[PDB]
Amino acid sequence: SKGRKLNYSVQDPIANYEAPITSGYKWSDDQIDEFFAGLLGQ
Amino acid sequence: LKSTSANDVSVYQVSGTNWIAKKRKRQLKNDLEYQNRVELIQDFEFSEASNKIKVSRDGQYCMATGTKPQIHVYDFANLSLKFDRHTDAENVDFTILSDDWTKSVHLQNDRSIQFQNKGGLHYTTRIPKFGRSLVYNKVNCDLYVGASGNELYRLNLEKGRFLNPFKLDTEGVNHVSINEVNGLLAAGTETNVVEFWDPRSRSRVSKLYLENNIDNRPFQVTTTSFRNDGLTFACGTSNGYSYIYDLRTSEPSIIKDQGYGFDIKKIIWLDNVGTENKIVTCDKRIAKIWDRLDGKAYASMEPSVDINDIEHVPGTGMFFTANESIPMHTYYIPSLGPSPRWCSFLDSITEE
Amino acid sequence: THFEDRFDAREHKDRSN
Amino acid sequence: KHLKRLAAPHHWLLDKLSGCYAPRPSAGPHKLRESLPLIVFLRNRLKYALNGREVKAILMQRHVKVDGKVRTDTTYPAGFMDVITLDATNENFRLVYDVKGRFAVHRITDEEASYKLGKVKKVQLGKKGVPYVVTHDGRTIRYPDPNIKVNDTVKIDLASGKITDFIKFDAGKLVYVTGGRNLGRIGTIVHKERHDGGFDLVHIKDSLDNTFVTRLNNVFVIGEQGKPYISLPKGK
Amino acid sequence: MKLNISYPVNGSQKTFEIDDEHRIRVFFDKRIGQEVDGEAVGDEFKGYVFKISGGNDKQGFPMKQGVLLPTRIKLLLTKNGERKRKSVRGAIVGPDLAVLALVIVKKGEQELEGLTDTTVPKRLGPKRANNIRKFFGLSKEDDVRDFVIRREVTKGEKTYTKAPKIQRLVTPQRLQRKRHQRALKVRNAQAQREAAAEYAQLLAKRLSE
Amino acid sequence: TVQSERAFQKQPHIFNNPKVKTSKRTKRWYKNAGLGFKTPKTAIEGSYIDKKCPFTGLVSIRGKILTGTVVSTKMHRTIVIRRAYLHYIPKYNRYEKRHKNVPVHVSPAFRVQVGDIVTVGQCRPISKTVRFNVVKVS
Amino acid sequence: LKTLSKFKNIKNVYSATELHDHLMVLLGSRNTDVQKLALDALLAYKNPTLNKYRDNLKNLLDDTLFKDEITTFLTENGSQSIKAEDEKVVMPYVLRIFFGRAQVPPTSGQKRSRKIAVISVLPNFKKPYINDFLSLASERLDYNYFFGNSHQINSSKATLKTIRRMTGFVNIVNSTLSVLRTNFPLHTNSVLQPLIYSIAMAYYVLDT
Amino acid sequence: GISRDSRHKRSATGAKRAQFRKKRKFELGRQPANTKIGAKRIHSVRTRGGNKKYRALRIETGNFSWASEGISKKTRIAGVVYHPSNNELVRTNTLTKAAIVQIDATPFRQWFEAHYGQTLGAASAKIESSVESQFSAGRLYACISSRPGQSGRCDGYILEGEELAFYLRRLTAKK
RNA sequence: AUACAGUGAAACUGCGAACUCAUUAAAUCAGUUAUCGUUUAUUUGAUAGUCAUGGUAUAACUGUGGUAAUUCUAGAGCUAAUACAUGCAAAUCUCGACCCUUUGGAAGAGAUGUAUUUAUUAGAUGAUUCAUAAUAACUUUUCGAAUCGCAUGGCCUUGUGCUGGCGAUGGUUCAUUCAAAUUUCUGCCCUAUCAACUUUCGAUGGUAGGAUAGUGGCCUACCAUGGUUUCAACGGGUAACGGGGAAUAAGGGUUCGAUUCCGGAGAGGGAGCCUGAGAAACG
Repeated sequence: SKGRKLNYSVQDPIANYEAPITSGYKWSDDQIDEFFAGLLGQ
Repeated sequence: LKSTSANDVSVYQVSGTNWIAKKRKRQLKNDLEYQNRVELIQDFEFSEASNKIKVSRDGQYCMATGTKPQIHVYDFANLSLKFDRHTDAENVDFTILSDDWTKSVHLQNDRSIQFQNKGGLHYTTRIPKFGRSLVYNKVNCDLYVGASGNELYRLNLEKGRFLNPFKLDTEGVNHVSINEVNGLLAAGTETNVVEFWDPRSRSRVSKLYLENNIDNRPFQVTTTSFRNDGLTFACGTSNGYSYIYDLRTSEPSIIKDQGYGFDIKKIIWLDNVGTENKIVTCDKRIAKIWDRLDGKAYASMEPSVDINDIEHVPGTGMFFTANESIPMHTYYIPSLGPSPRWCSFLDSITEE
Repeated sequence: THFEDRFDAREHKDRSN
Repeated sequence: KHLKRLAAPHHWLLDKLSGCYAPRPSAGPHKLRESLPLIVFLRNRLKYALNGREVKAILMQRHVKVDGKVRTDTTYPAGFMDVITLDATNENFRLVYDVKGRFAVHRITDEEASYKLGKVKKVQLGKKGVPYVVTHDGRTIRYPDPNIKVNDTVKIDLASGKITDFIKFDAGKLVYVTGGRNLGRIGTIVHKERHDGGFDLVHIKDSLDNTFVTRLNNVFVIGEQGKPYISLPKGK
Repeated sequence: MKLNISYPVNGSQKTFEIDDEHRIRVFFDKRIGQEVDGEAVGDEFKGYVFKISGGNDKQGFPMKQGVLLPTRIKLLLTKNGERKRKSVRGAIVGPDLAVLALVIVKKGEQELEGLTDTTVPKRLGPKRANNIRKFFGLSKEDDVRDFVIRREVTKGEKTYTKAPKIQRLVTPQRLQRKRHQRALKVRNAQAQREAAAEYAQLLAKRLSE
Repeated sequence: TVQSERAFQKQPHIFNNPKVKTSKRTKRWYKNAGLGFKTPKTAIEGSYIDKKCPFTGLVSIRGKILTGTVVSTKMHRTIVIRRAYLHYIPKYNRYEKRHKNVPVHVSPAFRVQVGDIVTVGQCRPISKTVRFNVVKVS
Repeated sequence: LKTLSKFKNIKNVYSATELHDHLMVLLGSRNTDVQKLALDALLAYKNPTLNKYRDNLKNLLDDTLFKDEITTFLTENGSQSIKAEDEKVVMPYVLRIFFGRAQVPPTSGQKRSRKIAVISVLPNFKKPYINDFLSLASERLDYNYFFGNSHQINSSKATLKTIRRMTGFVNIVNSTLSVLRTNFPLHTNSVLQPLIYSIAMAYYVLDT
Repeated sequence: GISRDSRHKRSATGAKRAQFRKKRKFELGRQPANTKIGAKRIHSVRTRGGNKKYRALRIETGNFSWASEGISKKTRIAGVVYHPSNNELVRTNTLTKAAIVQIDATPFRQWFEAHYGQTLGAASAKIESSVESQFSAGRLYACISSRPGQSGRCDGYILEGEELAFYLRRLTAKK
């Protein structure tokens, strides 16, 4: 009612507020997944 | 100008604390020392207290939020207050999306999120549960809000839509940080554990359980801070302890106790400044700068009034602390790095 | 169920003309 | 704050051909609707002064004293049971409503002009435990007779502001009504009753035995049966 | 750059012009309130001790004490009240100043013409009696009425003398007013006492009845 | 249970001394409502705490006094009464009955069922739509 | 007193102990400016223990920060105001300052009624310091001669100013008794003898 | 800003009421006073009619009343332990009316050994076992009874009797 | 006029300064209440015992200058308050043993501002936790005349002592008046070729809080679940420049005049803020 539950609609003013950076992260994707797999010594 | 006493390192307080103002005006009228005074930024103050302060990546704008609840933008070019914007509630945490002051996201005390544009307030939404911390990820265009519940809320600003929140094992998130290199998300829960997430796969990468030999009482993770290499990571726990971890290993590299017993509100890595490998940990009594490898205390900044936040101007020696008093504290350490461009003439004052 | 209890200038004024 | 001549109340009985704007009564003892301004009293009624400038000249010259003291405001509100003393003529007037429902003067003598009747709207205990009564004109009188209650009439000396005598609200007492469709009527009350979903209603019998019913706050006890404390105009 | 040099004790002040930037350059990179010996400026100014007090830009903008800039900035200034955005030159002395205001603190040996040699009196004397007592060093017994400053103006052949009205002066009228206020509050206290007395005896009479 | 809510439910500015044992379980304050309505014995010896109760709370009855038949009692400490008044429609040339529904606060002292004629009185606004409080139950 | 404060070496100046005692008397004097100048003179004496807490004494002498300074200085559990070793040195100064505050005449204003709070801060103090405060209250009143001379009053010593001093002492004792109740320390030389002397003087003046 | 009007509210019948009047001054509302423990800051708000409202933003000490002994002493406020309205208020220590906060027991203690003369920790001098146990830890539970945003003061009364029993059982349920 | 004394520029101080564009049918408007649910510049009536006189900071005004220049400015020099800041035990009562001596004098025993916040304790009104009186405290906490002009007053103590009358402007609280805000019931078109509406800015209540001048889902937590209705809830059209006996009339027009309320918003356009008793200000 008073925003106590998540409403998964499209709010018009916030839509296209900014644009994503299409380059990606600093590290390469394979290195990122490799670091995530070995992270904290799993 | 007078320097606060640290061993072999000079820390100068440029702006700060040191009825009441009515007597102080009468004293300063007769006092020749207060007759000529240095004010870097005019009206760099809040009427009662200041919650948080941040410096834009563009470098010439500083946005702060205090208490009637308001947002002050200071233009470093004019050395004055650009504008003050009133809000319906106190701010818990805010971020700046744009390079300059134009676009910002403010998570307020009334379970709400407000979007400040340059023309004014643009949009207000409300999250299901009361929020504590806020962070923005650029490449996903995602806004992550840590709340009272176990869910970590995600709001995609590109599509303009609430997405599926991250389910966490323990309720309550005190701080969320994002490593800009890996994309990693770290959430510090109300227990000792810190949860590490990947935003792309939307999955739990890992879980780190902190242990403290000195203190037997349980503690809460309060601050999470990432470095620019992506390998190291700092945790601030309410017993007064800062832990430095290499992300590959599962044990801390070093543990530093501030010794006062209060929680850590902010951890800052000083990578941009010339003397590298330094880290700043802030409790409401004091902010300490020390070497990350050896844990040797480099400098200490201790206002008489409590600290609510601390921000470091990148590449320079100044620190803006938002405090509980009327003026915000500005601390200049010459030995770290040079004075900023907009206040280059402060070196003559320090020499005097 | 409610009584007005108001002075009426129209009732008081002469209207024979 | 300009009041229209047509918007002037019927109680004043102004001539509509006089001017475009009627006087607006100032703040004072009586409410604006049942007030009568001194400029209306002197100029349009008593015809002493022909226009507002010499009305201001008279009220400068302090011949007109309202309720003992001297008033210099032209639009000073003078209302019901008000004694106006013109010291140059030595004529004293008491303001009473007409049966048709308009203000009227009454020529009164000096020892009658020395006292004024007021309706006790409040009885309360002021600070330091000092009892006081608030009358209908707004007067606060300290230390009254303990028998005085709400809606009772008190006779007030003008020189001292002290209560000499008082009349209690009671059936079979000559009261006067000061509001509503029944305005301007003199009569002894039949009784008082409570109206369901309403207020206290007072049933009053006239001289010709006609019965008329009004609000409790509208009545004003001028005297007991057969002895009016004030003089009354001809026509009853 | 002109130098507006003022010496406050004399009250006599003068503007000097220095075409040579070399003599001016000692003033550079110093802020308002900083103190310069004049020996660097010139041989005649040796021994003179100047405090920088103010200055104006070539565009007429004043120098504001407090900001550490040699450039003009927009500041929120009181209108003299709601603050208004106005442009001010910074406190640090730079090359782009048209006039620099200097205040003499200590006098050198070689006298300067026009400001050190001559003196101007104050325009107005003290009105308040305690101010007159402080100025003339008077005891409490002496009266200030004969010791007031009397100014003479001539209008034609007739000569007129005027004196300031003494304010905060003890007068019998003031004593009468204070005594009258005291008597009024005592009279009101009395009147409330017999008001309570007559009320008490009236209540006692009703109790007896 | 009087203490069902998270906050402590007590009558304001009433203090029972823990030092001195009292014959009564708790000091209780009751006020005469006025308009000739007697204070009910349920309000006299009740244990309930109500702000909006005219006999045991800060709400005073003044203005109009109405009567109506109770329709619904689902909501907590509130009832909805229906008043049927005859209306004349000129175009219909005949009298036609009309009803108005008045949501009325009910004190816990009174026990009302559906279809009971109740007397209500005006008071300060209890809620968004409630301005009337029961004072007598028939 | 300003010149005595501006002296460079008051300790190296001669008669230092007598000057210090007269400075404490000037601190006990009721005038707030005199107390401020005496505190400046004692800071010029510059005992390290007093200089450690010199800010708190100035805050106590200041009227605006009086209550906030007094609460934080009195409550040892609230804040580490006075160290136990430093308590012995700094205690007479605080006692003299509180006595000078209590010597202020009664006035309907709460700022001058703050003497009641000054008296009410005494339960925080230890018993020897309360005894020292009572000794300061009994000071400037002579009773030894009366108790030596066979309990006989002296007509020459009898004066109006003696009655005013006795009345002030009795008022201070009444306030201290009210705030201390059963924990009040009653010493026969400090408090009991001057009270009996004041009662005897009142009887003698009434018999006159 | 903040308005307390009812024009935005739906009707009782459920009709969607549209607004035609701008927000006016007599319907105004100001921002809440989030009041924490700290060195005393009070913001003076001019209100209607020229009156003054004192906002407490930080309160360190306040007056608390022991009702049975009939005394009131100025004590420091340790922190909020319970609040009926919100739990995040307890989390961030926001002083509020009807908040249960801990105060220090020192002034009431010294008043006890002063007035009754027995060491705490005859029958009329005897007091409640729960408050005697609270005095040993030195923290007394108390309820704030003064609106701090509206008044500028944080007054309260010490919990006693069955109110204390209720709030202790709620504290043990929460913890 | 040997303090000023007439008239008075400037200045300080005080008071006032509360046309255009869009069309809503329980909304508005009209009455009718309520305010034991609120705020007050003014008016009016009440109301206050609890140093022969304190310290400044400036304007107007002198002067030295900067600018192309603004109701723009900086440096130095002046002095005033109804500006700003500061600040002062006696008297009145009750119980008066006893004395004579009845009115009476008196041994003595005792009492004594206001405001703010909270806890506790006892004259009105149909009715209160209201008025009022207490008790323990609390306050960035107040207020309890350092003011002005007309008179030169009456004593004797001729002290140059005592205190002497009419008026101004203040100031505390309460009442009144002026408003205002909410609130109550009563009333306005066509239509089912419009039967479900509300929780889709909370919808209906409860508890607590925040907020406000104040009641209130006004807002926020937590908790129940409700509230409105084919008797038409609800929706559409309405030319709603409309209607209101709102309005004076039509003093012999057949229904006509004249007046008043239109309802809202804006004062290059969004947003935030400020001053006041009163504005979300035509500043």
